[PDB]
Amino acid sequence: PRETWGKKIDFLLSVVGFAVDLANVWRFPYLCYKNGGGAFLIPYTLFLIIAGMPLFYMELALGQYNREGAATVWKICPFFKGVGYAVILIALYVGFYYNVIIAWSLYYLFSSFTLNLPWTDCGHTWNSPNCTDPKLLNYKFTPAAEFYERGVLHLHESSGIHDIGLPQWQLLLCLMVVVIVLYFSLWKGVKTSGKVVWITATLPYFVLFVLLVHGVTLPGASNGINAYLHIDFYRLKEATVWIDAATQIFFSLGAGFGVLIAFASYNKFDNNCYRDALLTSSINCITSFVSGFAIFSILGYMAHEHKVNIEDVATAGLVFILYPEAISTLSGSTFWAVVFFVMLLALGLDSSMGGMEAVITGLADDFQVLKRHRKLFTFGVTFSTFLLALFCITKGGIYVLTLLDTFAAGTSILFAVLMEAIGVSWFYGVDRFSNDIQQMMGFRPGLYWRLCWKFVSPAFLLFVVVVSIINFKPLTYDDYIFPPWANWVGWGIALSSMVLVPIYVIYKFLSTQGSLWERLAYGITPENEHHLVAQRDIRQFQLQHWLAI
Ligand SMILES: CNCC[C@@H](Oc1ccccc1C)c1ccccc1
Ligand SMILES: [Cl-]
Repeated sequence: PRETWGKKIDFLLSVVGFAVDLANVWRFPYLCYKNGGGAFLIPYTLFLIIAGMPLFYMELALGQYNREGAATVWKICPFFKGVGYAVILIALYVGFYYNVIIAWSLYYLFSSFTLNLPWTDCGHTWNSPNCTDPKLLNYKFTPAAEFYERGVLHLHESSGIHDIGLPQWQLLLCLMVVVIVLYFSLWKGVKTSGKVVWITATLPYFVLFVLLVHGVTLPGASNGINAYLHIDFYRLKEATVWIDAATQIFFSLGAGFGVLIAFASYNKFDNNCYRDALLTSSINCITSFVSGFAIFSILGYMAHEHKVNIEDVATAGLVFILYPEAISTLSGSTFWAVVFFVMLLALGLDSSMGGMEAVITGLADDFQVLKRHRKLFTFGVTFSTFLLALFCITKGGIYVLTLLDTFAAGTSILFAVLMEAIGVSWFYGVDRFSNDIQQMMGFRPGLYWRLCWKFVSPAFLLFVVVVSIINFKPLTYDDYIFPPWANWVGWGIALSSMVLVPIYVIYKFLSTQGSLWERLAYGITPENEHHLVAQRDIRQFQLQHWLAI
């Protein structure tokens, strides 16, 4: 039997916590400003209701209806079972560096427990004479940038991706602690991992409100707020704004990676999935908008304090460089540093728990031995993640982290989600999915949702896929250029998950017995309906099914 959530509130908190993560607080705030201002909101909202909510709701419906993980849920059409393996591997890839992004915040929180913060000004061992303090004197030479790039990452010792050095004894301890906490928050199941979400998905909102209350009443935050909401429709007539909105919507709503299906597998049949999807999606967008409102309030204050136009202060390490230098100037710097970094720790842990849960359930459902000895399989997966993340904490840790960030979660998963949409709308049948959703609650999906899932979501996602490959810029870090074998390895990593779909397609084709027609029918019909193959009642071969909306 499935563990099953103990409360709809716990399930909603888990899903909303997985949705809102560091991206929602670090990307959208300045993505709304990279454009002309305001012209990004319209595409953001439009793409939300057109593809981000429909695809999110479709993913949630599959898990609840079929009660399976990320790979086993493709029993409805085994040809695409490779999609589950691809998404599982991509989740395992992303975790490697997401844990390090959490470890940095842990280190910052530990370093924040002093009356005098270590990033106030120069004079420490890790600060070069070339430093320049704005208060001590009338652009990586600022005290905060120097702290981040020498006292945390120790980049000065590194020289490139080919020269990574050895792991740092401090980040080693930090990553060990965070990984141990993650393992102890998942070693039992949803009975335990659902309890810790009550705090990890609620602390960020309390911290955000506390920070907004102060930020609104600041000497120069009004300028930042008006700049954040500067209405301007001239930029809407471009293509970069639409591409940015599409990619941001896809990569926050969370649809795909294989964590929404995992969570929805633990729900009951009489749960209102159509309402839960709308709740989660609306909360995500509202949190992003308020997060931008809060984020630019402090950038405006810093701009006013420095007496420089906001374009100058406008800017992975943005939250590790901008704010640490901003909080120091405020009253109660020690009071606010701890809170701000605890918020980042909550965001990161809350996302990582969901990712690891998705991988764990996806593999356990496939393998009953692991489903039984989960207490050992979780340790195995966590230790593999720790060993592979050991590389992303060396002296040149940021280089490898950037490579993984731009190659793992990219076209590799963008194609997987397109495969899931295709295999759900065309092969399985949008009418069949609507019938299943009706069997779940009682009211069929609206014609608008039906028209979305079949034509709009696949076209949208294919558009993003084709855009994110032709416009692939060469891999660079600020000013350092990567060697050719670095890009070769990045492409290999990205393609390792892409190749998993066709390889399994051919594997199933060869394994299945019979003639070509029999093999094709068996590979598309669900296991329970396989008996119809002998009777020759395959709906995929009828034009009516293909032309059914
Ligand atoms: C909600 N934002 C997405 C969360 C997060 O999902 C994770 C994180 C770690 C391991 C596994 C997964 C699926 C993610 C982060 C950055 C790029 C893509 C996904
Ligand atoms: Cl977003």
